[PDB]
Amino acid sequence: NFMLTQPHSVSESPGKTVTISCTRSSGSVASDYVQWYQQRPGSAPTTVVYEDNQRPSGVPDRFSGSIDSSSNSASLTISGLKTEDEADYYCQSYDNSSWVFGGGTKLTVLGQPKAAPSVTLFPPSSEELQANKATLVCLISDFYPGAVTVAWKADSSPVKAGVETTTPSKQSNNKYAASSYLSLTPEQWKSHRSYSCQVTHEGSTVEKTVAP
Amino acid sequence: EVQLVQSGAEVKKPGESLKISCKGSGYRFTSYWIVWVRQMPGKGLEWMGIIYPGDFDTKYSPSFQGQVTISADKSISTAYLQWSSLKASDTAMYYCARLGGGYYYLDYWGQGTLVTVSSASTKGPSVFPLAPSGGTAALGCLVKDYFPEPVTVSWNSGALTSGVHTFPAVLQSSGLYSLSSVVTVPSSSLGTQTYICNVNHKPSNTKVDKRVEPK
Repeated sequence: NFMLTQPHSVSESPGKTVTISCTRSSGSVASDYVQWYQQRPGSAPTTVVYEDNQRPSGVPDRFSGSIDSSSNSASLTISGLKTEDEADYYCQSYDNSSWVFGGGTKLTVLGQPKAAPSVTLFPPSSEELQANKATLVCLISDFYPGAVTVAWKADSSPVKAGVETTTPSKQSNNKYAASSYLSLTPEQWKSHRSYSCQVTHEGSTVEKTVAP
Repeated sequence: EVQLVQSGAEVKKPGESLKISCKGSGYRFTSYWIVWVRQMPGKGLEWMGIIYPGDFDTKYSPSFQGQVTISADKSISTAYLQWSSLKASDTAMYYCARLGGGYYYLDYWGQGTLVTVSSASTKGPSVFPLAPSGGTAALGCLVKDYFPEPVTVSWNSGALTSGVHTFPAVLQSSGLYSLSSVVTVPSSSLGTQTYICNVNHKPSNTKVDKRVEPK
């Protein structure tokens, strides 16, 4: 029933060395072999370490596993970091013929430019209004790191209802995008003088406004 | 070349049974353990179980025991994962992997099978034009209230690719998806170049071509 605990996120500059620890709650780590897996988003995992410290063919020698019996843990060590090493890393061991996975660690390779989001806000189309519906569309792109807060306003009053927002997702240029949708009746849209989309990122806010 | 090929993506409703597959080729299928792993959207890897096709020796993780059936058909080198009654929470990606090489490890992986389980029924999208700083204009279309994914969006029948940004969909509380695609164009090209978003939604046999023009 033992668990394997690893940090949620580690980060390091390229060229340097990062360590990911894996600690088991019960028993001694040396009792069962430990594997490490790498998984990039949208891809299947790959084995990078097995049998504590063995390296499967194809895997760069910059990857190495070790065991620290005193702290009852295993470690994945990546020297000479490269951007391709950005992924999720999972440790794995055995508990009487049953496999146990760690929670995973997201490795962030530092060095990427911090960028503020570009915001485009669209009012409801004339056609949508004919169908007795209304949707405001807030398109948020080219921001880094991937974390934003979206707030909607009717005139100057906050709007919580009818708001659906996506998770940030990585673009092709390694920056992040997201979008937010405010649902209104055509009557609400015609009622107010304006609606606003406020996007906050790293303490700074970009606000776009549209009017009927 | 050793290879594990899994069956295609599945969209199902709760209560339905489902049997997904993992086909081995290029090796002695009965001689290697097959592992099944679950990965729910945005979460970690969970071990579901393992099977040795040679004698049907099968072990399940405690959290999956009695929830799912792992089996194998020797004569066609296929391992299976099956549910008698899908739950929405069974929505995940499922991987199979071969334990192989003197100590073995997961050396080959299937490409994964995405299982989406939802009470939503198939529905084509309503497409709305998003009508248009500097010599640059932004225009697009809103692809509203469809199920299931995916929708494919192109511009001018694939003729316009530069400056195109299609945003990943949102999943609304209604179980329906919505996305937007926006294209950035020279403002000088407005009214001299036609802009039409081609939205194809295969599951509902619906294709829409929406002309986008200034308000």
